[PDB]
Amino acid sequence: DLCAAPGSWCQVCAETMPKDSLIIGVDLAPIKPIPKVITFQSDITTEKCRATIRSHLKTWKADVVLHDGAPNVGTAWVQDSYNQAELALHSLKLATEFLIEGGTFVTKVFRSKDYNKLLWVCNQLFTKVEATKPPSSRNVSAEIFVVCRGFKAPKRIDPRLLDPRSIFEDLADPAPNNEARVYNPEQKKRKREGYEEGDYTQYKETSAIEFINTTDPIAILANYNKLSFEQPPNGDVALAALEKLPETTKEIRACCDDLKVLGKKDFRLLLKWRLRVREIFGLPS
Amino acid sequence: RTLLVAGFPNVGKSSFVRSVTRADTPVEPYAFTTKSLFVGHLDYKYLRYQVIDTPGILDHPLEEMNTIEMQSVTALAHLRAAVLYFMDISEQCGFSLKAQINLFKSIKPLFANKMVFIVLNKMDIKKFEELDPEMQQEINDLTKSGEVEILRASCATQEGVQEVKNHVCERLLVERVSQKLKAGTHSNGNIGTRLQEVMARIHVATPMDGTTRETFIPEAVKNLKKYDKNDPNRRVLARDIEEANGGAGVFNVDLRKDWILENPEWKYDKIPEIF
Amino acid sequence: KAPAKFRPLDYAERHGYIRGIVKEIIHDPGRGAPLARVVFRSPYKYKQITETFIANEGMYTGQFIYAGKNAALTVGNILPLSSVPEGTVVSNVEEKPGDRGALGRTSGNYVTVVGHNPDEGKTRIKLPSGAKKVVPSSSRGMIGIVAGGGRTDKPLLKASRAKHKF
Amino acid sequence: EITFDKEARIEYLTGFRKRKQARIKQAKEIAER
Amino acid sequence: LAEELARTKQLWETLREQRQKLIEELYSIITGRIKDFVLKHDAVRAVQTAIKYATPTQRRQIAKELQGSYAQLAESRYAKFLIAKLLVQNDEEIRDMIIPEFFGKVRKLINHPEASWILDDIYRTVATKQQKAQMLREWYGPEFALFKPEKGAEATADLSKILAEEPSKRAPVLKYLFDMTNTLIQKKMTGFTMLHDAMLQYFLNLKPESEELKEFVEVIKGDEGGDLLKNLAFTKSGARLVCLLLAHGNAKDRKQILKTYKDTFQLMCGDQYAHMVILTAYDVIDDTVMTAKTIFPELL
Amino acid sequence: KRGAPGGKLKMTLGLPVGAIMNCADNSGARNLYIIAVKGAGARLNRLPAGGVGDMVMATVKKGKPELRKKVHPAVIVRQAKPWKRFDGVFLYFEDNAGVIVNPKGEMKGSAITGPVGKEAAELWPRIASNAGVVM
Amino acid sequence: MAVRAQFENSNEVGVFATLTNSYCLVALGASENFYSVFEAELQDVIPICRTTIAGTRIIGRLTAGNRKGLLVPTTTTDQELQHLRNSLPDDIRIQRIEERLSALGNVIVCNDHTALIHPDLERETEEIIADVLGVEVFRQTIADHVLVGSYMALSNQGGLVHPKTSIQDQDELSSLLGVPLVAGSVNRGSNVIGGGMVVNDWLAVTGLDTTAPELSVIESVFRLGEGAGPGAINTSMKNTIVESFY
RNA sequence: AUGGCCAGAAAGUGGUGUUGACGCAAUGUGUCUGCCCAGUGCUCUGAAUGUCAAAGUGAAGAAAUUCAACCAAGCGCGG
Ligand SMILES: Nc1nc2c(ncn2[C@@H]2O[C@H](COP(=O)(O)OP(=O)(O)OP(=O)(O)O)[C@@H](O)[C@H]2O)c(=O)[nH]1
Repeated sequence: DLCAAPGSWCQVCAETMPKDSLIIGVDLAPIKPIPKVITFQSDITTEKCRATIRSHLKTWKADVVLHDGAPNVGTAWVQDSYNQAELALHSLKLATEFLIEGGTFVTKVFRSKDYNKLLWVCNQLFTKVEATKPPSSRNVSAEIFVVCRGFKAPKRIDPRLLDPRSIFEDLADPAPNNEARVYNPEQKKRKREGYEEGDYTQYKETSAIEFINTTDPIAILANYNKLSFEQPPNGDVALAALEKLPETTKEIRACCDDLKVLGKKDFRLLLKWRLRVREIFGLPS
Repeated sequence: RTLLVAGFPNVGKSSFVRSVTRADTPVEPYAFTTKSLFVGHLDYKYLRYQVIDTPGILDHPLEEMNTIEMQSVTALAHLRAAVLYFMDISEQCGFSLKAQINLFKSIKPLFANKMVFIVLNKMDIKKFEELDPEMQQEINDLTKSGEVEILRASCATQEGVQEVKNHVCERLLVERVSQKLKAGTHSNGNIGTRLQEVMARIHVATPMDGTTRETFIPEAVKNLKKYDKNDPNRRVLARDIEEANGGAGVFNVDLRKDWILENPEWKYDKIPEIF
Repeated sequence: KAPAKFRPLDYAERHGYIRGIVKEIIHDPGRGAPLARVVFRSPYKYKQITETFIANEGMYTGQFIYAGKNAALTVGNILPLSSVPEGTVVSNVEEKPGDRGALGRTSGNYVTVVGHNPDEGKTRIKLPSGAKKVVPSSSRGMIGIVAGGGRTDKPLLKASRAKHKF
Repeated sequence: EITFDKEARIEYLTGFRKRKQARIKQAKEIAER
Repeated sequence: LAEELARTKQLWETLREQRQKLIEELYSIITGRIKDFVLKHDAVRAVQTAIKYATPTQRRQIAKELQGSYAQLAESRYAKFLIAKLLVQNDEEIRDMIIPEFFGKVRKLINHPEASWILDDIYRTVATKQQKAQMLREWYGPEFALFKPEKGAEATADLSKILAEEPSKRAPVLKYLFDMTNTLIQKKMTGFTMLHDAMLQYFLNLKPESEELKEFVEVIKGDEGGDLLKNLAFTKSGARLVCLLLAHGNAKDRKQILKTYKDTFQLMCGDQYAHMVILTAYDVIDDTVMTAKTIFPELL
Repeated sequence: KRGAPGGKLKMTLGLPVGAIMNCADNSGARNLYIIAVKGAGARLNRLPAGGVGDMVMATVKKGKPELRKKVHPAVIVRQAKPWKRFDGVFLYFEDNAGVIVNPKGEMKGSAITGPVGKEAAELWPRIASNAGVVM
Repeated sequence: MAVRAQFENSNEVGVFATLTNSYCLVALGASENFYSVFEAELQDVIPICRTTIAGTRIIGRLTAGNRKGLLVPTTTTDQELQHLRNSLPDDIRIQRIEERLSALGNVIVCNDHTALIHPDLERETEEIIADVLGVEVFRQTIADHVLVGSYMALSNQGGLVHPKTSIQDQDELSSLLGVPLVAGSVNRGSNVIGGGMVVNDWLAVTGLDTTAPELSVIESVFRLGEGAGPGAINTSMKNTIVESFY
């Protein structure tokens, strides 16, 4: 029992295990002694607590690992949800150190956006998983109880699999709706997620030929600021040809200078001019 | 980085601390003027050092050392520093030269591995040469045991105070830097991280061609006179004009005073903006 | 059970001698050296000290052992390295006076002094691994062979030292 | 002998509607069967 | 790996007009995976033969291929056959590329049982006064190992002159020098010539008749005695070092020195240096009764 | 010393408690969640609100796992609600963004993405040092 | 010589000032302490101008230049531009540049002979910099920081860089620059060298929280306070830096 | 033990450690031994040719080249 602040779970065990069993409970706060229960004043996030729990387990393994804990709650519920998720993962890492093949591990997990990321850990580390939410838990509460059993017992476990950084790392950004940004640029689409890494200064330019040759013209229009006609350091003959064409009028050059102020008609005109130039240049279609 | 001053009463421990630091340690001619630990601070080679003045230790075993001198012993045992054992070649301290030797030998176990210096104070009264050869050997053979150095100083005329201070401070710095390098260098040969970062700060990059760059320093600064606030004939300065002409929030700055135009009368002109 | 630790530093042991009685010896898992359950007498209070030593080879239960500087130089007593003379086997010796024994606790090792240094008192002690060390004379040590035996199966040969050997 | 399966983690986390839709389409195909 | 090892084995069997036809042939086959070949003992027995029978261009290209991990070759238990054969043929560039990475890890390499003997023969055979010096400087303290020596003319490895320049380093350097020497003494590894050089500059710099001098002479005495005194007299610096030890030693020490000196009077007499220590021992010894009982009956 | 800036002029506050703003630094955080505003008054039912250059207390909702462990101070850098500067200019940005800053005023990151509001740059020299565009 | 001062109560001297070999720009605010510390060290050898840039007092991070030129962002007003021109002699060229990265002080570090710029700078801005400032322009990152103007202090004597700059990058920068470079801190461990110090060929002003070991390094690499201070004295005596920055 | 190993950016952070060279760790093994082949490349070593000295006396040395299946060694080894 990795967290028994009052000791209720230890008391429940002390009255239903088979005779001559072993139950050990650790907690940061002092616990009033319960008969047939071993009580620890040590913490859980310290490898000293690892050694002393080795000491009172002898060479024997462990069959069931219990975790029922929650940090201080009252700060926006975002800090509260994440800290509980990390505590669940650290309890899981402790269980992998002390549990026999086929053991059962049960954890209280607050339901949040990290709930699915922790469930994937027991999936790759155990054989059967399930969330229960017994009736005693308040219906208003977001708490849930996950039981993952059938522990595979590998020879060595990847530290990245137990590292909170690698499990709770946020997934990749989904592909932006370039069609919406081009075909409906007058919509608001409020941005609240952060900016990407590496595209600081929030500015990007390409050459006009790149817009001509690309397979995804919508992607370039919706993600770039300026389509440049500046002759490259070497000197592009296609830029010379595309600049001198009569299809590219003054209106075309105006739109290419400022892509972020364009509308529906302007974007369609750019796509039409791209198709006309591609026909001149002999591109497939 | 600490300098620890110990010795018999009335040898000049408090006078030495007052000389190098600004700690207000009483200096009086009686036996136990300093009844508690005093701390001073000095700067040497752009580093901060502590100087601790101790009450004083008599020639007794540790069992019946009273409360005052146990403050001396506790600092001697549990503080790693350079010990400055102040001796009295004369007998003005009220204790024999013999009793000072035995006291040093008795407390040497407390100096188990520290840097021990024996400084002979109050030598404006009677210096080393005016000693019988048997005593000179007894002082000398103390150095001829372990790593103890003997220095000579006088805290009344301030004759050997600075040289003793610099000598001890330099030796403390060398040993400490040696220890830091040793800790960074592990047994496997892998240089530690903190050592690696301090390597880059020592290193000075230099252009490979060995050519310098032209420096445009005017001739005027070469003949400038350093500004000093105690000089009656100093520069006027803008803050002094500010104080005489009001305060921080009352003085109004004339921003056109330093305008260099063609016709000086054109300053303080309302330049047209819109027509 | 309990770690094998010496008595705390005190005036009585460092200047006199104290009588103590052993009651039994207990084996504990994790090591082969048998612990010795001993009861001492407090010079200041009418209370018995419960401390555990390591049973050397040859001792029994029921000695009036002497703990101090001037104790009898017999097996079962402890003595500062200053008092014990040259060539004597010592076990469970102290690196410094106050660590309650650090060197030579496994089942059968011993340390023999090969020279005493009077002025600036230091005692030279040979380690079981064949190393040479110098320790303060004020340290204590258990006299005799620590129990456990089994010293006929120790292979002492090195690839490099053999090339070093003449 | 298990390691960090990066691609599997993305598949597990991103696909929840697709696995649900697969189950409903299978139950329907059972039912019509 | 199976076919690679198999085919090179046949080339190794042929080699252990036809000769150089193989060394290009084996090189092209072994081009790229040298680190694995120096790991395999059979391929280890292939390479030093190859370098011995290597054409002028081959030993350079393999050296650049071996550029990265010269130190790791020293720690490898099987690369001794190849690394010894790489050092014994004299060439000015190959001794200029072998030492720079050996530099700055002297303490670790000597502590390593197998590289310690490899670290000696490079020092004894081909090392020139510059790289010989700073390996000794690395022995004096960790400051010298990590830091490239300053613009001062004292770039040598003599304690007397470097400590004269900077007296404040007397205490730490001696402690480091004593600890490293004492650890190897307790390791019983005392057949290192560069160890004897460190011992000499240590004893020379001690003030006479000091307590630490008594500690050094006694700890030198304390051993089984059948090894350390014999090779230390065999070497150059130790032979003079032990001459001073007799001069500064006490009679009880001198009794122990000659008592350890036993049953090898034939061999050390034939050695060039160890008949200088008996040379000094003859005219500094006082106890003639033991002189006539030990050194003469085993001599005449 | 509470991190309430001094010398700040009155502007329209447009980020009340319980608002999400982007993160403009390279510290690993993407968005911040305002839960407290430094220097807020005490009036009934009024939600504390911040502005450009105002220290707030925020929690990282999405970003690097380390930054999600503790509540951080932050200085608002850009604001979508139009406000007026003393030169008579009503101006606004296209998003709400801030930077994680220690209680003294030192930025945790080393670079800022996007422009920095003039009020925030003038108030905090460290943000002014790590800014590329000031407008 | 190296001196310590604070603008109002902050040690970021580089934010509120700009020091060259021909002119000094000081922010305008409240008292006259910041102006007086600079004119106590520059007694009318070179002009000192009390200026504001774009209605701000952070002129240090908004302006860049050497003795031959000065550059200001596009948000600078005409009156603010006139104040600079009337204050400075005709041998210095002042140009207002229309660049997206308006914090010129953070994106340009320039001595008299060379300049380092933000990699994402415009090509037209690069051409103007080489013209007005009369230097050779290079695009570089200081310890993977694109704000070269804030993480490096430069003069014709030497240069400070970000404290965590690796050994190899110092060698490339020094050969590219032509002056010796050391990795150092300012204002008791701050990494923003440009924002926490200004320096020319004969004077540096840092914050009041700069430690004595740091001030010694600044003098040694910038050749100030007479003495010797070549930068080889930094390798000569090394116990303080190892003791203080370990 | 001012120690080794492991974690930790570091730590005056810890664990091992309630530990003291049998203890604590880390690398390799789970091909060993016996025999046979007109088996194998070499090192040491050995041979030959042509030279110039040789403490106011002792050793006879070195230079340059061609070389060596078996004819008392060794490093390796391969089937
Ligand atoms: N002549 C001479 N007298 C000294 C010198 N240094 C200290 N004294 C004398 O020492 C007396 C005071 O003793 P302290 O200097 O304070 O020595 P202490 O170790 O602190 O012992 P206390 O006397 O108890 O304070 C003064 O009256 C001085 O006369 C010195 O350098 N020369």
